[PDB]
Amino acid sequence: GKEFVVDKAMCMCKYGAAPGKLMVTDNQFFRLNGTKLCASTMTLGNVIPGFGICKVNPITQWNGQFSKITMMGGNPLTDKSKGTCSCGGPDCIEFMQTGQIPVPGSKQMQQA
Amino acid sequence: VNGTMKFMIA
Amino acid sequence: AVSVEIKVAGKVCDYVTMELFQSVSTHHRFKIKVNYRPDKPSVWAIGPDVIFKQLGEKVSIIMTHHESGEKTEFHGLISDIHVEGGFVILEGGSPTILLDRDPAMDCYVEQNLNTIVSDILDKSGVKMNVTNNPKHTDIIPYVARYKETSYGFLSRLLRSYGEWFYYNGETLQIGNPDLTGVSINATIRSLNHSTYEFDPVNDKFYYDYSGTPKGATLGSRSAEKCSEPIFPTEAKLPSMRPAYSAMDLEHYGDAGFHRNYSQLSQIKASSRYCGIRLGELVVTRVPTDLGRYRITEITHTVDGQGRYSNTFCGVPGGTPVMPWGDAVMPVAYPEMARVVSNEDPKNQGRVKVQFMWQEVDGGESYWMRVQSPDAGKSDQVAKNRGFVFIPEPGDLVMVGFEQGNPDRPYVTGSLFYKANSQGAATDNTVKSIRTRSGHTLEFNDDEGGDWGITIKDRNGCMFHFDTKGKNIEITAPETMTLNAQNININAGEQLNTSSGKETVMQIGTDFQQDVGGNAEIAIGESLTESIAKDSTNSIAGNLSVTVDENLMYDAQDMTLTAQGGMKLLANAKIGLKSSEGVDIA
Amino acid sequence: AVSVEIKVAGKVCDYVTMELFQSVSTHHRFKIKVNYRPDKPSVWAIGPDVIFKQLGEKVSIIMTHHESGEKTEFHGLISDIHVEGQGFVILEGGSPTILLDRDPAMDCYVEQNLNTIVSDILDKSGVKMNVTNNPKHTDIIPYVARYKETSYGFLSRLLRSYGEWFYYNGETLQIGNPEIDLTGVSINATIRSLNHSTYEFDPVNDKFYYDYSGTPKGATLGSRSAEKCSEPIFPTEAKLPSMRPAYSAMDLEHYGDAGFHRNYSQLSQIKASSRYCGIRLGELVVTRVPTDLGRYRITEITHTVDGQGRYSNTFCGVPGGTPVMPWGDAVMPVAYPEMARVVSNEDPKNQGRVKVQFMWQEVDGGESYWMRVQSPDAGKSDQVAKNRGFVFIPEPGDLVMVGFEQGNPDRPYVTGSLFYKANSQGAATDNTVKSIRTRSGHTLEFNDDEGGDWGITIKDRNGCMFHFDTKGKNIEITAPETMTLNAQNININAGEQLNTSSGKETVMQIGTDFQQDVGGNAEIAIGESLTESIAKDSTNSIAGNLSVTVDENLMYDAQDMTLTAQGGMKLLANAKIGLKSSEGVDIA
Amino acid sequence: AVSVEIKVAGKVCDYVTMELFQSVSTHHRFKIKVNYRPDKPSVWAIGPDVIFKQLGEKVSIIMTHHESGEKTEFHGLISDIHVEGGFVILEGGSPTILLDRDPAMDCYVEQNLNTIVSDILDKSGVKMNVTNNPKHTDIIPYVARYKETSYGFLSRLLRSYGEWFYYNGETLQIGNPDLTGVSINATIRSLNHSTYEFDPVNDKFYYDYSGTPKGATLGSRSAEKCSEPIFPTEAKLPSMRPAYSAMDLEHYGDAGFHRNYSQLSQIKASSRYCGIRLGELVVTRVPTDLGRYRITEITHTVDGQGRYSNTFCGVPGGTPVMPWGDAVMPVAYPEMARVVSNEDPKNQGRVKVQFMWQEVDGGESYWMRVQSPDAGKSDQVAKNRGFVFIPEPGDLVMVGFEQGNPDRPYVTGSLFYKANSQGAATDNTVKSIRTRSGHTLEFNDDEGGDWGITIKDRNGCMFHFDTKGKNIEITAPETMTLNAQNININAGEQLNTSSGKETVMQIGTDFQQDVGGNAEIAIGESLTESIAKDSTNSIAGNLSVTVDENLMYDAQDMTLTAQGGMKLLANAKIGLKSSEGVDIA
Ligand SMILES: [Zn+2]
Repeated sequence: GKEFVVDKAMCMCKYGAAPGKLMVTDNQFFRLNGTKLCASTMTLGNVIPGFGICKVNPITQWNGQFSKITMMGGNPLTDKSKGTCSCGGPDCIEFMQTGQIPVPGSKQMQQA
Repeated sequence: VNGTMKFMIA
Repeated sequence: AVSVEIKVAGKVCDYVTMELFQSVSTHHRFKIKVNYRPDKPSVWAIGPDVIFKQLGEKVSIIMTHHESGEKTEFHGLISDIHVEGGFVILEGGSPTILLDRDPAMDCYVEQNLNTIVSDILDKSGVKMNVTNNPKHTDIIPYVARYKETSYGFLSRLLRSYGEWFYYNGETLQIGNPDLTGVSINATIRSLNHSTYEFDPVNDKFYYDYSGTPKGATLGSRSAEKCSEPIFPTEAKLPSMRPAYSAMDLEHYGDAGFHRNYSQLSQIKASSRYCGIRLGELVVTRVPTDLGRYRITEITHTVDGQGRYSNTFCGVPGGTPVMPWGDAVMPVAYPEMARVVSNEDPKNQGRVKVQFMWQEVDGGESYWMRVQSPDAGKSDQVAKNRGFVFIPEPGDLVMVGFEQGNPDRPYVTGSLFYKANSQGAATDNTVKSIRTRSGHTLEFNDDEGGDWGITIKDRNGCMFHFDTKGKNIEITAPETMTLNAQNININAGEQLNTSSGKETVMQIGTDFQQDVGGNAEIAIGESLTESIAKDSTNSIAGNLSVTVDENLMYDAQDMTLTAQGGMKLLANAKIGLKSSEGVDIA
Repeated sequence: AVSVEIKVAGKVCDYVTMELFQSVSTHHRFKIKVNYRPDKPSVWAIGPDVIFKQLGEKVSIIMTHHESGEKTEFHGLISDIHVEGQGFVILEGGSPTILLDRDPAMDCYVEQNLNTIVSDILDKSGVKMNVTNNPKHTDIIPYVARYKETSYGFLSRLLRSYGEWFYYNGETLQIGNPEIDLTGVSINATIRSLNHSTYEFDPVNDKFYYDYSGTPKGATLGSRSAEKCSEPIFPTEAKLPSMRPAYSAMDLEHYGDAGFHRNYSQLSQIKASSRYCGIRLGELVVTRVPTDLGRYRITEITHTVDGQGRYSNTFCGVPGGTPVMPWGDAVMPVAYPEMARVVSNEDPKNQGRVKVQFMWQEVDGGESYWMRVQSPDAGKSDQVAKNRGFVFIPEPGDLVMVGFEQGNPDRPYVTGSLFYKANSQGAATDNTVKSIRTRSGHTLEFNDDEGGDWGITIKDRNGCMFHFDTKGKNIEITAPETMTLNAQNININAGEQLNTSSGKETVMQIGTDFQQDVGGNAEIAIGESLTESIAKDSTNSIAGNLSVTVDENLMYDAQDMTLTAQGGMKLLANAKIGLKSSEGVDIA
Repeated sequence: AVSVEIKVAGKVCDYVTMELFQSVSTHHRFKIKVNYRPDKPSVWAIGPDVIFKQLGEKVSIIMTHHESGEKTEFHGLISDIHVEGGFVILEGGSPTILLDRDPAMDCYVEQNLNTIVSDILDKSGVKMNVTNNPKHTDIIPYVARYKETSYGFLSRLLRSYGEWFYYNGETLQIGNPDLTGVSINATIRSLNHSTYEFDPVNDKFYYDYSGTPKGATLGSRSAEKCSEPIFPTEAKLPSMRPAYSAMDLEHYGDAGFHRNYSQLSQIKASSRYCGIRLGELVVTRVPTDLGRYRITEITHTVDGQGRYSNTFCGVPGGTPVMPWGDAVMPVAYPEMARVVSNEDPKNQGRVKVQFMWQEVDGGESYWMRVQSPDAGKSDQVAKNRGFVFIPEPGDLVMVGFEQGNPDRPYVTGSLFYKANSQGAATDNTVKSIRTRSGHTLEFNDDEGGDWGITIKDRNGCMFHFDTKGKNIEITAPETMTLNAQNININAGEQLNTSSGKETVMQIGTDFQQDVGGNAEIAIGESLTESIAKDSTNSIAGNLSVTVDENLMYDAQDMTLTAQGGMKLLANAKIGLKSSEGVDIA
């Protein structure tokens, strides 16, 4: 694991053919990368257009999180964490961009 | 301005 | 027509010749040549020693004038006996002769003339009638009898105060009660004289110019008028005796003036009449009036043939004071004495001493001034300016005498005898001033030893200039306080502060501590610091704070700005607990 | 042979007997017996008075030799008159110096010579005399004192002590060298010691004058025989001080040669008589027995005429050529300590001397010369060239005791000072106070009252004080203004609590390290801001806890910030916890 | 029956008149009238000058008694010669006469009577036989010859010690070896006399009362009995001679008593006998006895007719001491001298001086005490209490004499002459006490200048009291130390501390610092602080710390509490390393 998943992180289901965005509501306290709420293991349920339509026949677990941080009973999510779905299968929801956009400042405009 | 940065794992 | 009867111890004396001399200023003296008839046992049969037993025996001499019936009476005592080969010669004189054979030391403190005279006459074993009525009844602070007989001391003392002091032929009077030849004499004498006396006890200057005459005859006035233009300049002299008041010096100068004036014109006369007696007034007439004269001395002579003659001298009648005569002022020289007190009732720094002659039997003197190396007053001080170290009782002092007068003693200085001194130091090293408590101002000149200065007391406080080491030491057994408006403690090299228990800096307003080098503080217990305002700290190097136990910081707003990286390291959890949010950007 | 005529007040006197004694070192004295003829009124008819009005009247005695024509004339005054008896008068008197010998007084002369002193003495008297005032010693004498002496006595002592001839020549009183048969001749010679010397120490010039016996000037043959006989008798030198102060080597040389010549004149002398009135006083006579017996200067002579009118003459002679006249009628006074008052101390020679005014100068004013002040310690050393010991020169107005070196009134000095009435508050109760005080109020005091203000005190008038409190064993140093301690090293050692208190501010300047070692707690209370600056690393080590409580905001600035906790870290805030960075936050 | 023969220089003298006075108490004096026969050349042919060569020549007078054969011989010298017109008169006497013509100064230190007498006799060219056997063989600490001839000094000194001192006719003896008219005399004298003497070297009061008679003639006993009741009061006198032991004053008092008692009764007789000579006893029988009567004076008389007459006086035989007579006591007055030593072997602060007379030829005095303004002792001091400033060798001192005795000198003070001193400062503003090492205690009263007090030494230590500026300055070129139990530095204004090197503060227990306002601290190097217990800080304002270099904070537990917001800002990464994780709450 390298990064931490925050609000409005891009994610897809293994069945739904639409790259939906994560929604964080269990956390109103821990923000990072500005004012973006951190995604934890308590981000369960309808926490996501939920990938458009379901395609299982043509969220309860968040394994892969960081275990060295405890944010009020839950652990923060990581770019390699995978989520399940009650209507789908285990580890169906993944991440590509974890909602962290680095805006460059005056220091970052000198190193170019 | 400093902007915003990334909280990651070293 | 004069018959003279001589009785020795009440027995009629058979005299071949007689001489008698009476005076108001010196001793009466008689010389009787006692006859020894051939039929009676000779002087060698009796033996001079047996005849000598007549020493001190009373002698009565009665000279009576047959025609007039007047008598002159003399009562004396035999003082010398000469057995010559044979006959006997008795030289007795007046009883005051036996009072003039015992020089001694004595002193009379706060006595009048009556008491001194009575004491002198009581201490002696010569019994004679005395009319002790001296005119000066005021008490005298100090009178010294210095190597003087009883009579000599009494004579000089009573004639210093102008009192009459003479034997009248039957009584020692103290105080005012047809001629054959004649000789009146006049002299040129100076009446332009004055007396001075300084009284330091009263801080006064007494000046007495020459008085005015009382007993003046025609010759006295003529001599005075003749001698008036010869002495235009006044002669100032000090009083022989001390004077304690202006009236005292007035009396002294009056007596001196009258004694001087009475010698301007005097009389000598001869007679054969026993009515002219010592101290009487006679009218001298040419056998036409030469004046009234008081008989000052008279001689009574009987030759072998039995013829009585008379020779006398007289001073102008009305003269208040009799001649100086036997009186003579003594000369005193420095003595040694012991201070017996210094509680001067007049508060003038005077001391009371006891001389060596009044040591076995005790006794003291009057208060005397103490000489000082520095003494006086100024505008700012006005009293006790100088060197005031009053002698303490038991000190051995040297007593000098102002002028030559034994009655004017003063302390010249103090002496270091066997008991007083312990000796000088190595090569006379230590020069000290010490008081009776133990306060010591000492200079030590031994450059190889304890060279330097010291001010100390016996309880421990000390101020020492160590000249060999160039150091200064100030030691207080209990407390040393330094009070000033501004105090500067400037150390060329080192300033060391040491406290056994506490160092308490009570700074009034502001504290400035500028350290040019390192600041090393080692605190042996807890440190507690309180600031009532901001607390700024600028560190140009590294700030390290290593705490062996828990570290606690409380504030309202905390900001940690790192110009480089910030690191939060822990062996346990790191707690980020807030209320409105935690943003880890 | 000789006719003697006596005139009293210009009128020729009818005398029966006359005696006249003249001397170069003693008053001339005449005694005249006046005859009163029976036809004229007697002395009793005229009276003691009227006769006594001749006192002070001039007497002229003229003695004339008929064979030779030489005249001896004498002018004098009458001092005594005796009227005794058919009854006659005795006129006694002599040279006018007799009436100069009757006024004992105290006086002084400062920086005057013999001429002025003699003129002043004779001007203060009412006797009239022709005066030849030509003393040889013309130098100024620093100080001369007349001590209970008459005018003649003082002048005689002063002039003869200087070797000056001082005598009545029969007409005028002469001061200084005038530059001018027998029946009962008698030559005498005596054994006298010529092996003598005089000394004198002058402290004003710091010189020890010494004079040995001089050389004879007037010596006869008998004088030389006597000197030869006396030479072996006295082989040791007799040293004596100077009766008169000497202020130079020449002064002592003159004094010594005057004394030597007096001795040598007494070595051998002549005692002659005659009936010749031409033998005068102070003249030279060549004496022959009927041959030469030596030339002799007449020192005294007694001209006399008895009842029958037979004039006689008798005289004494010293070896002619003796430069100094005999010492007679002169007695040096003896002086004893007198109280006086200091009038000045501005000594021109700068030797610590003072000028005082004696008690006999109190009324009419005056002052002495400069006299030394005796000190308990005085001297010099290698390190202290001048003024070693006790240097407290008296102030004007100080009452002093003036002693006299030897017995000489001309050698006064201040023995000490006196606390009489106007300058002494006395001793405190049971003494207990020993103080040295100057005129500005500088006090060095010892208080021995062990029940009161026991201790020592060095203080000034303004308020500087340095006090030893012996009863309390305390030391106090007080300066109303600044007090400064200067040393290479300062050591302030306190065996108990040390207290420092500044009213305004404590400023501590350290040029090097600052070591503070506290064996107990430290309690710093600052009533305002604290500002601290370090030019290098700041290191703090705490063995217990660190608790910093800030009421307002806290700010920390650094380059790198490491906060490492061996246990746990807890960052608690009420508003927010922001970890903004310009490079990101890493959890590692 | 007596023949007299006179030889002048061994040649028989033809005389007409002879006179010869002899005494045990004064000079012998003769007066010989020499006859010049008409045939021989007269005195004027020889001349006075050739008759004067006989001065100092020896004269022998031998008077022999034809019957008894007893002869008396006298040897003397010629002192005076009178050639009178013509005959010659030889007025000479004993050789002692030539010892009385040279007054001078001298001093004898720690010598006995024998050595002093021998020295005096060896300094004179007059030679005669001597018997120098004084009874007092003890050394005398100091004897002074003061304006005295050799014989005068010797007579005073030897009679003052009760020694016989007289010419016996042929030898100067020092130490105890029919009638025509008689006159035995008795007088009344006082035997109730005592002498006192205080010796400060040994601290002893010697007191002697009147003694007991040895030679008492019956007449002397009669006079004494008649005299006892007359003088009941004891008369005390000091000793005119210093006494250094109790036995010394016993001898002095006994000599005085015997001199007094021998005068109670005396004899004077005449004869024509040569056996009666001087200093011998003669039993006096009236032409039954009268006494022993040792001869005191004797006169030999020869008239022109050749008759020899004799007159003599006698004191009671058995009297130990001889009459005082010639002996005279000199009176001394203050002198100037120079201190030569202050090394008293008795350790009493005495000094040895050299008087002005012993300057060219050298010499020194004995030890004399130095008078002090303050001298004594107390309970807490007991030695050297007061002003102890012993003079240094070379000082000029005024030396006084206790009583008038030249043998009792004491240093009255020291003098500032030309060499010793600079003068007083302008307006006499400087009053100083200085020692030989350079120590100084100075008061400067010049209020327009350096007004104030100064205690200083020559090395640099100073304790100045600036009175004009009201300042106190303590300066030491080296370390200065302040020791006390409690030290208080109280400044009413700014208090300044300085040090050129490190300042060290050593506090034994808790240290307190209270500052009323700002506390500004500036350290020019590293600051190191160590605390052994907890450190507590309370800031009522803002706490700001700026570190130029890296900040390090190490602790066990770090708790940062903020009542507002906590901000951690960095320009680089913010590390969050933790071994147990990170908690956000
Ligand atoms: Zn799905």
